[PDB]
Amino acid sequence: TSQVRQNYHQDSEAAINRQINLELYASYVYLSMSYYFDRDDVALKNFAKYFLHQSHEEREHAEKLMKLQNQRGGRIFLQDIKKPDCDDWESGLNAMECALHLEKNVNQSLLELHKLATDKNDPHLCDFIETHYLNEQVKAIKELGDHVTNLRKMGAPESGLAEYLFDKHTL
Amino acid sequence: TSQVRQNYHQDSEAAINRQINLELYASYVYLSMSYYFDRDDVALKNFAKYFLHQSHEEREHAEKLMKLQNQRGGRIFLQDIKKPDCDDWESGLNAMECALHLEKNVNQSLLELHKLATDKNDPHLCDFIETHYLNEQVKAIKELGDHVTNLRKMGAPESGLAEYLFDKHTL
Amino acid sequence: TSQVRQNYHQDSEAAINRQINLELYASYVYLSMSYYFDRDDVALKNFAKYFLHQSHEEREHAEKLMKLQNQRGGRIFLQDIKKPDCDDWESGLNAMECALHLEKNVNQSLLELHKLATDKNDPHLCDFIETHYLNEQVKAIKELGDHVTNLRKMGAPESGLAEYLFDKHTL
Amino acid sequence: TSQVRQNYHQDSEAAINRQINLELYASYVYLSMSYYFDRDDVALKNFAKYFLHQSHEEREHAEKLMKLQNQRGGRIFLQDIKKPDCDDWESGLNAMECALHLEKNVNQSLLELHKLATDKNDPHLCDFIETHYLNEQVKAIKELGDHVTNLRKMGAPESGLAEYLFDKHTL
Amino acid sequence: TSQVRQNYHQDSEAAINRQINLELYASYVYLSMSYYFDRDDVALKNFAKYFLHQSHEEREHAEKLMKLQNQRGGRIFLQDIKKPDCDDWESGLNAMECALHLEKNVNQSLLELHKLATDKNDPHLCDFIETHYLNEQVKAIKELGDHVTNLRKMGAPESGLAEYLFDKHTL
Amino acid sequence: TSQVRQNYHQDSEAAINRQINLELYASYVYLSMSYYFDRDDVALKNFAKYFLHQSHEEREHAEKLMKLQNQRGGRIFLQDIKKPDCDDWESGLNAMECALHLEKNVNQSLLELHKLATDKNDPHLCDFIETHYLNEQVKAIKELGDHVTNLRKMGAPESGLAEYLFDKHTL
Ligand SMILES: [Fe+2]
Ligand SMILES: [Fe+2]
Ligand SMILES: [Fe+2]
Repeated sequence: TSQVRQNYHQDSEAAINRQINLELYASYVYLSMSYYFDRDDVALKNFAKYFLHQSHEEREHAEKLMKLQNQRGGRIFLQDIKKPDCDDWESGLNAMECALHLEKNVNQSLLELHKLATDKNDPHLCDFIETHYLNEQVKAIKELGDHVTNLRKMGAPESGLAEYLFDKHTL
Repeated sequence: TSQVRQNYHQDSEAAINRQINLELYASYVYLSMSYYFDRDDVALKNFAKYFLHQSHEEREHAEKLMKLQNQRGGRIFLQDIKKPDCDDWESGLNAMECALHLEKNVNQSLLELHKLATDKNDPHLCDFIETHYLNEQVKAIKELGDHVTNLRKMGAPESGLAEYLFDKHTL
Repeated sequence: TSQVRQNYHQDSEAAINRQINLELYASYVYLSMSYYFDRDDVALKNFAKYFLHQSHEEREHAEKLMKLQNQRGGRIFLQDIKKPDCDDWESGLNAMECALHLEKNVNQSLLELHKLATDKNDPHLCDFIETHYLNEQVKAIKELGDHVTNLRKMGAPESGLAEYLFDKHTL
Repeated sequence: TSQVRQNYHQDSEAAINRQINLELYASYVYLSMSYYFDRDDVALKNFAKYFLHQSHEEREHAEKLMKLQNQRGGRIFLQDIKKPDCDDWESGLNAMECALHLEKNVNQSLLELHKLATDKNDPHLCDFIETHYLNEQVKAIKELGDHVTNLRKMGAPESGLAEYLFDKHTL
Repeated sequence: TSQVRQNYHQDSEAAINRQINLELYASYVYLSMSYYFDRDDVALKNFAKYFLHQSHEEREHAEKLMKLQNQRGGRIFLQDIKKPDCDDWESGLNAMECALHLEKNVNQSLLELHKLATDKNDPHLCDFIETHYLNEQVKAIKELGDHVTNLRKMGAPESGLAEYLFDKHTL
Repeated sequence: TSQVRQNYHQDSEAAINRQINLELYASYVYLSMSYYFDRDDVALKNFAKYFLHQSHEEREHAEKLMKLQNQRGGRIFLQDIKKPDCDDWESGLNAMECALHLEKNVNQSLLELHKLATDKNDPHLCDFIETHYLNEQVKAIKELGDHVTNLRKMGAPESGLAEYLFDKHTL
C-alpha cells in the first residue's frame, strides 16, 4: 504494498482482525439478552432497555477498529459470527453475572494486543488502544460489580419484589 | 402453553425464525461493502455512506420481527451468521448489481411466508407482512434498477471519470 | 505586642488554637466515611454524597476560626492531624451512630470555650460563639437523631432492602 | 479477592497509598502560608488569595487518587498528616521559593510511581499518571520560576515598594 | 543550570532543536507550491488556497515545539532555512505526489525522536509527541493518498478537463 | 514571453526578487526576539506578544510582493533565508534599538527600488510602492523612537523596576 503503509507489522494486522470479530460477538450476546426480558412471563422493561443500549455500543467499537485498519493500510477479513451459549438466562442477577464475566474476557484480550504492539515498537497503535478502549472497560466492570452487589443484598433471586423494585428505582 | 397464544401455528413460528436470520445476514453484507469503498486505492466516499445507511436499516427490520414473535407468544431461536461471499467487490457498478440480486431473494422469501400464512387462515400475520415489508421491497428494487441503468449509460466500468461524477451528482 | 490587641487574654488565645485542630480532625473523619460507601462491595451512592458534603463544611468552620484569631491580634499555631479510629465502618446505621457521637463531643468543647470567655469578661468572643457555632450544632444533632430512629424502625442492620430504600427515598 | 480486580499488583497498591498522604500534606502547607499573609503586620491580600487557591487544588488531586484506588479494587489506608516546618514564612519571596522547592519533590515522586508501573506491565495506570498529573506539574514549576525571577529583579526583599507593586499588578 | 530543569537530557535538547528546523523547511516548500498555481498560464485557484493553508499549519507546529523547549528549561538555537528543490512543479498530480513524499519523511523523523525519548526514561516527552504529533501525521498521509488515487483514475496528467473538474468538485 | 506582460523591465523583475527575500529575513529576526522574552530567567510577557505580532506582519508584506510579481507577468525565484546575528538579546532596551536599526535598512532599500522604477518610466510600480509600503515604514520608525526615549528616561537598563513597569503600562 500500500502507498500509505509505514511501520505496520503483519502480526499486528492479524490481531486487529481477531479483535473485530470479538466485538461483533459481544453485540450479538447483548441482543439476545435484551429480547429475553421482553417475554410475557418475565416482563421487566428497564432490564430490556439497558441491554439493548449495550448492544448498540459494541457495534460502534467494532466499526471504529475497521476505520483504523483502513487508515494504516492493512486489509480487513471477516469470519462467521457464532451464536451465544444460552437461549434462556433465568433471572436478572444471572444475566448481570454473565455480562460481568464477558467484559473481563474482552479486557484480557485488549491487554495482550497492547503487549504485542509494545514488542514491535509501534507507538501510534499503543496510544490508540489507551485513548479509546482501555478506560472504558474498567468503568464498565466497576458498574456491573455495583449492580451485582446491590441485587444480592436486596434478596434476589428468591424474591420477585426485589427485582421489581431494582427495575423501578435504579434502571 | 403461553397464556397469550391464540391461533398461531407451529409452522409459522418456525418460518419467522428463518426470516430473522436472513435479515441479519443482509445487514452484514452491506457492512462489508461499505468499508471496501473507504480503502485508499478506491476512495469513493458517498458510495461508502450509502452502503452504511442500508446496513443500519436491515438491523431494524430484524428487530421488528423479534418484537412480533414475542407479541404472539412464540419463542426466538438464533443461529450462526455466515460471512459474505466476496472480500473485494471490484468496482462501483458490480456492487450495485450484487445489491439488486440480493434484494430480489429477500422479496422471494417474503412471498412464500405470505402464502403459508394464507393457508393456515391467519389474518393478523398476513396484514403485518403487507403493512411493513412488502411495499418497501418494491421501492428498493426500483431504485437499484435506476442506478444500474444510469451507470451503464455513462460509460462505466472502463471509465473512472464516470464513477467520480456519479458519486458527486447523484449520491 | 500587636498594635490592634485590646482586651484579649492569653488563655482564650490558647483555647482557640485547640478548637481549630478539633474541627480539622472532624473533616478528616467524614472524608474517610465518604470513601467507604463508594467501594464495590458496599455501593451506596447517596450515603457517600452526604458524608462528602459534611466534610466540606467542617473545613469552612476551621477557616473561619483562623480569620477570627487574626482579627483580634493573636498568633496561629498548628499541630499534627491524627488519623481516624476505624478503617472499615461496617454498615449504614453504625456510621450514623458514630457521627452522632462525634457531634456531641464537639458541642461539649464549644460549651467550655463559652464558659471561659465569660469568666474573663470578653463579650465580643461570647457573641461570636453564639452567632456562628451554637445553633448549628443543635440542628445537626437533631437531624442525626431522626436518621438513626428511622433506620432502626425499618429493620436495619439485618435487612439489605431497608438500607437500599432509605438511600433512595430520604437521602 | 475483589470481584473487579484484574492485573493490579500489591506494590502498586502500596505506592498509591503513599501518594495520597503526600498530596494532603501539600494542601496543609499552602493553608499555613495563606493565613500568614493575612496578619495585620504583613497585610498582603493577593498573596493570601493565591495561596488559598493552591490549597483548594491539592485536595482535589488527593480525592481523585482515592477514586482510582476504589475503581481498580484496592483498599485505602490513611496515616497521620504531619504539620509544616515553618510557622512564620518571613517575606513574599521566601514563600515563593519554598513553594517551588516543594513542587519539585512532588514531581520526583510521581516519576518513580510511573517507573514502577512500567516494570509490572500495567498500561492503564501509566496512562492515568500521564493524562492527569504529569503536565500539570511542569506548568506549575514554570509559573513559579517566572514569579521568583521578577521579584528578584524588582529589588526584593530589601524593598517594601517592590512587593506592594507586584501584589497589585501581577497577582 | 536552569532553575526549572529536572530529568531533561542533553541529547533530547539537541534533537528538539533539529525538529524545529525541519518544520520551518516544510512551511517554506508549501509556500512555493501555493504561488506556482497562481500563475496566469496555470491558473488553478483552489489548489493555491489548499497549499496556503498547509503552509500556515506547519508554522504553528514549529512555534509549539519552541514553547516546549522553553517550558522544560533548554535553550533554542536556530540555523539557516534552505530553499526548496524545484522552482516549477509541473502539474497538479506531481505536486500532490511530492507532498506525500515529504510528509512520510517528517513522520520518520518523529518516530526516531520517540525512540530516543524512550531510551532515556522521559515520560512527559513521550506523551507530548503522542498527544500532538503522531495522529495528525497519519491523517495527513491518508488524505493525500486519496487525492492521488482519484486524480490518476480521472485521467490526469494528459487531460486538462480532469484537473479542472477535480479543482471544482473536491477542493 | 508571458501573454500579460506590458512595459515591465528585466531589472525591475530582479529587484522585486531581492525585496521578497529581505522581508522574509525580517520576519525570522522578530520570531527569534519573541521567544527570548519567554525564557524563565527573563520572563517579560508583553514584550513577547509585541514581537510575535511584528513577525506575523512581515510575512504578509512578503506575500503581497509575490502576488504583484505574478500580476505583472514575471517569475518568482527564492533563495536561502539566513539565520539572525544574535542568539541572546540581553535586555529590553537593546532589543528595541536593534529593531529600530533594522527598520531603517528596510526603508533605505525601498527608496532605491522607487528610484529605479522612476528611471525606466514605470508609473504603476511607483504608485504601488507609495500606496502600500512607504508610509507604513515612517510610522513604524516613529513608534520605535518613542519607545527608546521613554525607556532611557525611566532609568533602564540598570534598573529592573523600570522594565517591569514599562511592560505593564505601555505594552
Ligand atoms: Fe460537472
Ligand atoms: Fe418504594
Ligand atoms: Fe504603578
